[PDB]
Amino acid sequence: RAIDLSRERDPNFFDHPGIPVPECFWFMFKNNVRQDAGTCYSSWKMDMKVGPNWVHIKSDDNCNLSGDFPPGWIVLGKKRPGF
Amino acid sequence: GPGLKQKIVIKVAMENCRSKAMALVASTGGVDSVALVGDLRDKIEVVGYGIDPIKLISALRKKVGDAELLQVS
Amino acid sequence: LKQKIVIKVAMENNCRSKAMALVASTGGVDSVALVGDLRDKIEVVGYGIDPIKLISALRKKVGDAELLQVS
Repeated sequence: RAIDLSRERDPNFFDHPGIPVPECFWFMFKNNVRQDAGTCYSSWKMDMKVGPNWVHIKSDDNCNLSGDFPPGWIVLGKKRPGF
Repeated sequence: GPGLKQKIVIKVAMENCRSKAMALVASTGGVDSVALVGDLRDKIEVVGYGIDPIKLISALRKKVGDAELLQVS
Repeated sequence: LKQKIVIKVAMENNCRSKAMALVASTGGVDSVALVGDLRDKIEVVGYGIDPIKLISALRKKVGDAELLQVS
């Protein structure tokens, strides 16, 4: 059951052509079980619904994500292949 | 996202309703692009300028089916 | 077999929104995006999309339309 982002399938994403290509993939888990996944920018921020809560999630230059996640939940990031 | 454009992600209850939701979002003023994304292909990601996400939620609920805002960036 | 179709349309935000909604409403479409420096092209990605029917529909409802790409 443990989280292993090296074995996670890529998210189902779309690189919108009118904005820069986001550098990161994020993965959301509840009790270490994948709930969803997507793309996000490095060195940036987003508001995301994580279980019951709105959570402000910051990303660093290496796609590490930080936020105050509700009990049982986490969102983790990694760099995309070309980035 | 960085720059002038907004990205929002909305989950819509879609079971006909899929095309209806996409068409509604795509018809909205200020929209540059719309995509169905997510592990269950049940989330619509919208990019553009001058889009009010809360009005979009209300419009989807009135015209299509339940809708929930999941991300703003 | 995932497809990408790029269509140039005569937009004479009225015609743009109308074009976008039409394409987005089409069977098999996963994404639509308005592109080009004149914002007169639409990129459509999906599965099982009939580009001939899509062009016919845009010509009937929006304006002249031309296939630039099918892949």
